[PDB]
Amino acid sequence: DIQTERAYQKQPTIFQNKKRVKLPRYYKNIGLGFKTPKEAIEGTYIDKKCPFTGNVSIRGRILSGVVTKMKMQRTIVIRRDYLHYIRKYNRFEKRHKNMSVHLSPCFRDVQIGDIVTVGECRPLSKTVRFNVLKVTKAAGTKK
Amino acid sequence: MKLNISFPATGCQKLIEVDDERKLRTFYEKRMATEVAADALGEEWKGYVV
Amino acid sequence: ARGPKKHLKRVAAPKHWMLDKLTGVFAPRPSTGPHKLRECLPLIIFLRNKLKYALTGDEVKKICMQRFIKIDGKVRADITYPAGFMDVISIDKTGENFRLIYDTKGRFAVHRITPEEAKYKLCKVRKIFVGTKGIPHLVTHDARTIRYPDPLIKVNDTIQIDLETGKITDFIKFDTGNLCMVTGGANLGRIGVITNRERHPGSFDVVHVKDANGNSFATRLSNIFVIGKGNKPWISLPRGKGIRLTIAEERDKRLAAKQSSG
Amino acid sequence: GISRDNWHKRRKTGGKRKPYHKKRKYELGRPAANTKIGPRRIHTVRVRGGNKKYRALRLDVGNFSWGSECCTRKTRIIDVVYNASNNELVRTKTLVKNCIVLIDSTPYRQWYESHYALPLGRKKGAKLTPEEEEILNKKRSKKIQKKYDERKKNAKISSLLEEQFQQGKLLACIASRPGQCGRADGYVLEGKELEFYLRKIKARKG
Amino acid sequence: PVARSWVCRKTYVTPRRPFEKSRLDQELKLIGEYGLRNKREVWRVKFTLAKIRKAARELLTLDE
RNA sequence: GAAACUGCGAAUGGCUCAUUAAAUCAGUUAUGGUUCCUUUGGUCGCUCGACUUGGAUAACUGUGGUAAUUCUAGAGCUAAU
RNA sequence: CGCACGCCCGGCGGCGACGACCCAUUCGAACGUCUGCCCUAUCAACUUUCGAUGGUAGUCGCCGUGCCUACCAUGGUGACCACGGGUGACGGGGAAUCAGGGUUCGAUUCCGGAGAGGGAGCCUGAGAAACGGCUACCACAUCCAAGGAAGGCAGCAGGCGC
Repeated sequence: DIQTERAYQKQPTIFQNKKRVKLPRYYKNIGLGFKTPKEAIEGTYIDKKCPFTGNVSIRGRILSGVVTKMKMQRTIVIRRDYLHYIRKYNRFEKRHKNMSVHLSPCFRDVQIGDIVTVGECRPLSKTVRFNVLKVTKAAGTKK
Repeated sequence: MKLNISFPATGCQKLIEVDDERKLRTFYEKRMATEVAADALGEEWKGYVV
Repeated sequence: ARGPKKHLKRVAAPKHWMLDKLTGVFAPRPSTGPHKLRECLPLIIFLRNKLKYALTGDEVKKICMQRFIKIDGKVRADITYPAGFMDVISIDKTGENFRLIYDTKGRFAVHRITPEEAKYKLCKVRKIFVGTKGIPHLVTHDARTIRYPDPLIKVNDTIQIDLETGKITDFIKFDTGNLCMVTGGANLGRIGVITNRERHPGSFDVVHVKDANGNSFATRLSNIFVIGKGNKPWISLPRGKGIRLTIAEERDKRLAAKQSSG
Repeated sequence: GISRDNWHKRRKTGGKRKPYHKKRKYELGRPAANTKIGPRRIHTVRVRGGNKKYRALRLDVGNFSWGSECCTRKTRIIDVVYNASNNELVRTKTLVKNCIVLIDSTPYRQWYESHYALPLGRKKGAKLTPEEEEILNKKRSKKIQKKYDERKKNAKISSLLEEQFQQGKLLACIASRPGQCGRADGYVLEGKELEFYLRKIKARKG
Repeated sequence: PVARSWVCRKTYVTPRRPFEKSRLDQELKLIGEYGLRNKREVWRVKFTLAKIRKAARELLTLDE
């Protein structure tokens, strides 16, 4: 279920060999009024790079795109849309900038089209520098 | 092949020029900082090692 | 750049020094010290340009190498030593004492003080800290580390230190309704009473300040210095008392004094 | 020499960067330590800021910790069994961080016996004939014996551990970078970690 | 890197049409009546006035 | 007070624009992801176990090399933050 | 290491200089975040099993990171112009011209970058991939008792060539 990779997966802060006679979990509220979600506290997954149950601090920018692709491992591509303003012609032009962002297995079901809020962290991989912090289900999507 | 020959405890030294082959024929195929007897060099150099 | 830089060109020199263009290529790059390069007043600048005691950098050298000038009760034989905000410059042979606090405009005024006032200074605490034995530690705006302080003093307060012992006498808490001089930004040298503090988690908190004449202005929390409890400053202020009247008022006052002279 | 830079390799889009400056120093990189098991050998590398950095090229000893009761002792590394990254690092048995080693169980046994006054390993019909082991296991006053009988209550060792003790060699995981600090410090494997790794060693072995 | 100004400025503007009879006649009557040395000394005073009028206009457009 | 050993500086300054097209650079923020001579201020009987130790080297003295250079080999004497 | 020389029965200490593991501070540096650049479709698809985008554990580095190892996953970018090509392209503050819009310039004294004939590699140091430092090769080139020795003006002057 977990421990698929060759090395033993554990939250390295919690010690799980206390002599006696459930496993505990390390987490944190990551500030800026983000509710440390229920799956963070009551999951049994392991993640270095989860902002709740891992070693990444959120600091700097808080941006938001729409989920575009979910085809890579614990990572997603969001699409950020904005209007760049040309000066000569007093009009705008529709631009975009899609970034690879780290999705924790905490947020169990996100659908491509969902609205995401992302917090800047340290560089996680070659192109990943942001973390998914809250998901807002796209217009309706009840049934 | 001139010889810069120095006596330490005295603290005196002299350049002594050589043009006899046989005298130098011993010194060849030695390495630096090896004591070698100068008994052969000349009759004033008798029982001397340099 | 392959290492630290040592020359500062005259055009790159901070504007509040009011250095003229056609004198040279360079300005005195301030030697490293308690205050920042940008926000200090080098001892050569204060002594030669402001007071006009010396004429050249060699004359300032000839003064400062006779141990005459004393910055914060210690002799400073470095002509480009950074003398910054609240710093107390006592010259004994002349019998004169200056505290470097800002003019109402964004520059350092040359404000003379009494022998008894030139014995202490106000230091803005920057970070509180615990050492290597649960020994509490302060760090002030002028790079002073004070250990075993008063257990109530916190990160944005002001402390009065003595320039012999270097120990904390009395302190002013950072509260609403406390006098603050603004020591950075557009409102540089404005004195006023703290009206509000507006918390922004992750960003720089902005603080609303009220001038005597009902002039309201905001500044980032970093560029504020609590210089008094209530309306009572624990130091002496320059003439003007940090109001920064408008350009139309400064004109009116100038040609009022002019026409009065006649 | 060995460059450690991002500008040498393709952009996010698969487009090539043309390098706008030659190799800088702070973009440094040195050969791998490749720490073997043998008599202590440590070379020193002078690094940025004039600080030091110790290259353990051979190591015998190591500061290992039995975590369940805070019993850490300097023991003697004997060999390596399994490495998660690469299996040539087993063949040319290199000491890297988070590799599984076997250590000498003797200082843990000596503490266990002297703490609990109970035998560990020491197979049924053990001739304890030097009998200063019997000194460590017997001969006390009244109230001291009450303290020792109080304590032997919670000395129930995991059978997985008790086998390794009796065999005379324990499994440990290296928790320190030995190629950078010159130390093979770690912790003794226990519980779910030990069952995971004992399966992995047996499975790979075949 | 030297201790010099390099802040110079022209104080006159040459007129667009070089041979307008009415403009030649206008400027000579100023030169003769006031004893100017050449046309430039008239174009100089035109330029100073043109600047003052521009600053007046640019302030007069601003709401009271 | 020459010389020489030691310490520091020589990474700044000056010159040119060949490279380089999200590169450089500009505004804006991050180091809670680092290193830092110098300065200023803290620390420096916090540790439970000789009223000053050691053998070399330079300048110096002398003996030399090859045509040649800011090349330097050999000997005897003596210092340290 | 240097000045002042002291205070009782052979007793008895102030100013400074220099040095130092660690801490903060000052000077920075370094790698990141968001948005922003000229012409080109006679450049429409590009990147990858010798790193292309991700996961785990290491290695290395001052540190975060495919930076690089090993084993896994099939990804990343593109008509909102990717990938490729061209520039008599170092970027910016700025400059010329102007009714209001704009067009063209910005090698050039201030800030930032890169280079020292072309590439590459390093010693020392807090800081250098330094060139008025060293070590090679490529091009050029000086002095030779012919064995060898020594080079680097896009520093200030100045010479040839153009």
